[PDB]
Amino acid sequence: LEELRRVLEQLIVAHFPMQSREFPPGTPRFNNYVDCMKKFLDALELSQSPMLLELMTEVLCREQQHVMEELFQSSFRRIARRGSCVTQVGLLESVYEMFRTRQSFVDR
Amino acid sequence: NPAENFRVLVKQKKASFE
Repeated sequence: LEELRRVLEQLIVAHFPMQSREFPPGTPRFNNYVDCMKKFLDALELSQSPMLLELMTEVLCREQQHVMEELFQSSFRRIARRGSCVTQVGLLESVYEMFRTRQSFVDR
Repeated sequence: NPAENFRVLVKQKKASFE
């Protein structure tokens, strides 16, 4: 069950090294980037799986509003409405534990 | 990914490329 996040890391590393705007907006690279970030956001929104939540959070929590964080917060809303309370608490504990800039993780 | 960018950059215009 750990192979999932292994390959997640091994793939997403080859996409967003530093920013999302390092590849110019409105360009094929940027366009595919917005496509894939939407794909993860929705698939996870349905899934409500933690590890994906963190991964997309820290990659989001590098540059302020570079990966369309309105979708990010909306995904939080549609997740926190769904799911069992214990599942939500598990996600919250995981994203709390990932806390240990470094600040911006929880902040956003 | 921009690793390849500068790798091809420094030998596509043959400059030290600070």
